[PDB]
Amino acid sequence: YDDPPGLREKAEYLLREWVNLYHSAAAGRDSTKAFSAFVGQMHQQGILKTDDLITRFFRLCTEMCVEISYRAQAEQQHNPTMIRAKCYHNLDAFVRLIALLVKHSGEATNTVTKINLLNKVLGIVVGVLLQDHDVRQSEFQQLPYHRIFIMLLLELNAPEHVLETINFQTLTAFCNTFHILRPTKAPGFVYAWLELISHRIFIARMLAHTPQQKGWPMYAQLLIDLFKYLAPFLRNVELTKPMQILYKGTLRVLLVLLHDFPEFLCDYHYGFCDVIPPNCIQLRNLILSAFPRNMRLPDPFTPNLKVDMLSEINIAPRILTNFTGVMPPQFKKDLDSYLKTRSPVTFLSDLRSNLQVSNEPGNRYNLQLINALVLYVGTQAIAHIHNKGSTPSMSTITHSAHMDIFQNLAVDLDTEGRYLFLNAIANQLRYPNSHTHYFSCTMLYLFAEANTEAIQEQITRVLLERLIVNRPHPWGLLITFIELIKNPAFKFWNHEFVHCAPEIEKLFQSVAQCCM
Amino acid sequence: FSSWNDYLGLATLI
Repeated sequence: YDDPPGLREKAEYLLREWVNLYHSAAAGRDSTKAFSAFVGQMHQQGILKTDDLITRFFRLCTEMCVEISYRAQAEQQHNPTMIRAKCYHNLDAFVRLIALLVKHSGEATNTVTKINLLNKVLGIVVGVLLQDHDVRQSEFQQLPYHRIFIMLLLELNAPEHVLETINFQTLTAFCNTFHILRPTKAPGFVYAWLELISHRIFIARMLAHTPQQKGWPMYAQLLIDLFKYLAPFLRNVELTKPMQILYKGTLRVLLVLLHDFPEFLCDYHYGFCDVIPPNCIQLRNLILSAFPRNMRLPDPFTPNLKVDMLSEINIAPRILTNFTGVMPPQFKKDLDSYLKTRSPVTFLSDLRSNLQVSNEPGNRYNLQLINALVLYVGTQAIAHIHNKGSTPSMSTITHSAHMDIFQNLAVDLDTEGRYLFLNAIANQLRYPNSHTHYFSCTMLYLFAEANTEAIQEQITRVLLERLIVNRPHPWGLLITFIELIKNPAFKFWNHEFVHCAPEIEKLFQSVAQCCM
Repeated sequence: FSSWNDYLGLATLI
């Protein structure tokens, strides 16, 4: 190798001595004298002399811990949670060593060298992990690295002054490490990775502990990594059973975030919906049903509910995603041009020309571009109406460039395109806000102004499929559906697709059981 | 179903 001779023996001796100390000494003066003596001895053995020697020290320690894990598993299999307790014996010892070396690195006020040491060690561990993954392949075990990472995270999130002065930077280091170990880059570690990013304490420290919400974008990045990895598997229905574990983990963390951090799921709903395939009704529903806890949703079954007279209706939701960038510059320019001047009309056929990418069934369109187009046209419409001195309604969103785009997409797109379009609209049907209201009115208008029953039945089936899911449900979705069914102006029950079919009746019964 | 009230008059448990 490239290691200096005799270093392995030094590292072995030191690691074993430290394990012994760790499992012999109690908290108090004993732990401090033990760590001080051990550090002194580290200086004596000339391991802290150069950065390289430190690197090789941590690397050798990691490798030895891992090999102890493997050997322990083997010895277990040969001789019929205790083995777990051995692996974790050595691993927890080493972790304690790392945390202590980070905590007491340099001065008490000098946080720089502490964080640098933390990122150094984490990097080394990452290297060992990736190497082990590339070599062992199928025999690779996630457990030791998982243990190291989570126990180090827990140790460094202790209620101590020095540790609290560097907490956010610690969390930053761990976020970077988790991002580098993303399942698209380290597939053999995806389960442990999911366990690490969906750990309750990590989530707590990321989404609550830090002010200014600087932790929200990072965790959002982690979740987006997860969804990006899961998308092609979740999209194929034949992989439902083998993906049960990861799906249930994702469902779990989404449930956690829903019940305890709904604001976060609100602020980043668009990116998540953008990455998660449209067939995953449940997860997406968890993401869309989220609403700020300082808001009280009125009962959708309230006798004659005045939606337009709600206070939060005129307020716009916060979107922390740059959906505009998905649009090409020239297309965006032509879009703004037509929105400003309502000319020329050819721009609409050109719209279908711009949204479609392939002729292959299922992969004909650019989903992100459709979502972005819908949301952008919607927001521009809301702003336009607001600038005219009025609020969006059934008679204020009509006969304009925006609605021209909407109706044209509603007729000129094929069934697939229409589905993606209607879904792109439905993704904004959430808690009382300007987007929810505008897109509700847009959906209902598209239903009413329709010249054929195709798009009507399609809308109905979209709402239906989005409603058949465990409680809760997005407010605007249920509101839109209820308004469509109850308001005699839309004459819903006089149509043919609902008159004959007992299938859509079954769907209606399911919706009645889930939402009513 | 034939209307809104007709839909609300459904008997699911039976």
